[PDB]
Amino acid sequence: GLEKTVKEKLSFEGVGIHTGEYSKLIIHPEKEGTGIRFFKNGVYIPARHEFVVHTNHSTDLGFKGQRIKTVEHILSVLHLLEITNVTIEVIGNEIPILDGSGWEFYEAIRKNILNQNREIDYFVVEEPIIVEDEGRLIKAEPSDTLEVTYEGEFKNFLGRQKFTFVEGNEEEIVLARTFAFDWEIEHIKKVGLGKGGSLKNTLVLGKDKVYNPEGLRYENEPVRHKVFDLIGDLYLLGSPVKGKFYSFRGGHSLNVKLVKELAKKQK
Ligand SMILES: O=C(NO)C1(COc2ccc(C#Cc3ccc(CN4CCOCC4)cc3)cc2)CCOCC1
Ligand SMILES: [Cl-]
Ligand SMILES: [Zn+2]
Ligand SMILES: [Zn+2]
Repeated sequence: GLEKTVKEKLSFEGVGIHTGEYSKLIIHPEKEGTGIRFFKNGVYIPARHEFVVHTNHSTDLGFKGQRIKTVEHILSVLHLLEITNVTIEVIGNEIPILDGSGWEFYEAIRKNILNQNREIDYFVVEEPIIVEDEGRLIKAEPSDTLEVTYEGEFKNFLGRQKFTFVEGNEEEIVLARTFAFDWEIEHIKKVGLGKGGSLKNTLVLGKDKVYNPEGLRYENEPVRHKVFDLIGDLYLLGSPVKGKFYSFRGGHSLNVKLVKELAKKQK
């Protein structure tokens, strides 16, 4: 496909899930070859794995003393739409969580795409690889299309569930919301996270209960969301990705470990 930017500046705002602070984004058009980067307080932070500073409960980037939490949702949307050149100006410390999904970003960006004059140079997975950490595993292998499967093994009523994204099915994962288990909320608060989490932006589940009165958007909403997160973390390779991925219980730490191993192997 062609490299793409946005036709005009696009703004989003609201509370961040971890900081609980209100922040604002401005997405700016950029020329061919710029890449995806964030901008905060005069500093450009490329959306690349070298700038990862934290991976527990979100993927966060930093450079030169400026940090931005929770980049994975906006990056997943840009990856799915194949937007390749843009500056995400952040006024605040975190990307707004909005409803917990990528929907509002997706709908707004998709209607504002500007095709550019060069083709995309994809990051093409060249050979099979497996990364592992304490029972969690991710496998990547060659594919002409981006294909991503996540399999979860939940310790509640959901049990085992799997979901596969393929190209053309972006609408199947951009509405799946971030989620949390009630027995884990004390830990996330104790480590200074989840300050913006509420039933308005998170699907909260108990051992047997669904807290949200509106219920699940899909019976497998959590694994759809985990696929969505992994697609965002894969964009830290610095180019849209062609490969087939399978994650068993992966999280941001393992997603970034895979990205760094793929990047080292091919560059
Ligand atoms: O989406 C992701 N990363 O991209 C992941 C974000 O982690 C998180 C996402 C959300 C949270 C949270 C929260 C939270 C939500 C609601 C209340 C309010 N209470 C609910 C119980 O009743 C009383 C009122 C209180 C707290 C915590 C962590 C990390 C990877 O796993 C998927 C989720
Ligand atoms: Cl932690
Ligand atoms: Zn933790
Ligand atoms: Zn997420």
